[PDB]
Amino acid sequence: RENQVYSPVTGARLVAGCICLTPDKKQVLMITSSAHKKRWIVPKGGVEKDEPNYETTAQRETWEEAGCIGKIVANLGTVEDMRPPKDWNKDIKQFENSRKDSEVAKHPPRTEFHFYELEIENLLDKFPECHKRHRKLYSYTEAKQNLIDAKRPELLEALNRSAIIKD
Ligand SMILES: O=C(N[C@@H]1[C@@H](OP(=O)(O)O)[C@H](OP(=O)(O)O)[C@H](OP(=O)(O)O)[C@H](OP(=O)(O)O)[C@H]1OP(=O)(O)O)C(F)(F)P(=O)(O)O
Repeated sequence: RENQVYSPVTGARLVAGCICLTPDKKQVLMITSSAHKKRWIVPKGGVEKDEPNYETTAQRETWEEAGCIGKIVANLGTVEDMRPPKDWNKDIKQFENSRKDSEVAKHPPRTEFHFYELEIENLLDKFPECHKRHRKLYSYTEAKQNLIDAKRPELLEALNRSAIIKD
């Protein structure tokens, strides 16, 4: 349902999510993608027209997707989905090359993400996507591998800005 919010500049879809950390900050909560059952990502979703701030969207999506309750302790700023469009696959032009580097052909981001760090206060056995997804705690190293395996570097950037212990 086209009830979603878009950047008036880049036309990118506005999304908010949470890097949910344990009190000791050794672990982060990850959910499984709905589409790709074996891919581990973090809670996030489209801002809706009613929502007065990114924090609202973020805490709602952390409930709906992960049955997680906690307090936002930090704004992790923005990261972007810079994945090229679908039609890119079989186009005549695909890359733009410099004398000292190579890059993908210029395009607007799919998604603009506003991330917060949440400290987990409770996890509930029942939530709206109870049976549609799985959820579990992971150390930094496992989370990092999960997000590379999911092909979501931008979610790893958001994770890297968090106070999660990397040691
Ligand atoms: O399908 C896409 N993105 C969808 C998200 O998939 P992932 O972010 O997991 O890759 C999905 O997230 P989950 O269902 O796995 O949780 C949810 O994105 P969102 O939760 O960040 O909004 C959904 O949105 P909805 O289906 O509307 O909930 C998004 O696709 P669209 O938002 O429909 O474009 C894509 F970007 F077009 P693609 O390149 O992955 O094909």
